[PDB]
Amino acid sequence: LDPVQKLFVDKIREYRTKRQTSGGPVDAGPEYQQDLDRELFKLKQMYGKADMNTFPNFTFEDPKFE
Amino acid sequence: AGLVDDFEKKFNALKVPIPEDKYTAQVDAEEKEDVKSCAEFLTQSKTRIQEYEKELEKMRN
Repeated sequence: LDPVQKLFVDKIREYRTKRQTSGGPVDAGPEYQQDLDRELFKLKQMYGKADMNTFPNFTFEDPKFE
Repeated sequence: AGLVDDFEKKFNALKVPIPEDKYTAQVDAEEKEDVKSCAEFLTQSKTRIQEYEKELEKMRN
């Protein structure tokens, strides 16, 4: 993604060492998981709430006439 | 994922009624009251109108 090869050897392989594992991507990291669960629900609260894996179909209405 | 796709077809597929009537006696609550408006009061009103016109003839003598 970026450069220097001895330092980046330490890091760029460590980009993908994380990705070079995917059940806990050499660490998902319990803290990451915990705060993730916090923000993911809290995000949900900060969102609109009508389930995000469901289609909001239509509604119908009838306007004032005298 | 597949949410957007599911939604895609389903949204592109999802359809809508069009909002009800209430009060459309007007089309009718017209024409009958319209017969009162026009014809019934009209004709009577012309019948009035004529007598004065005939009598303004008379008053022209």
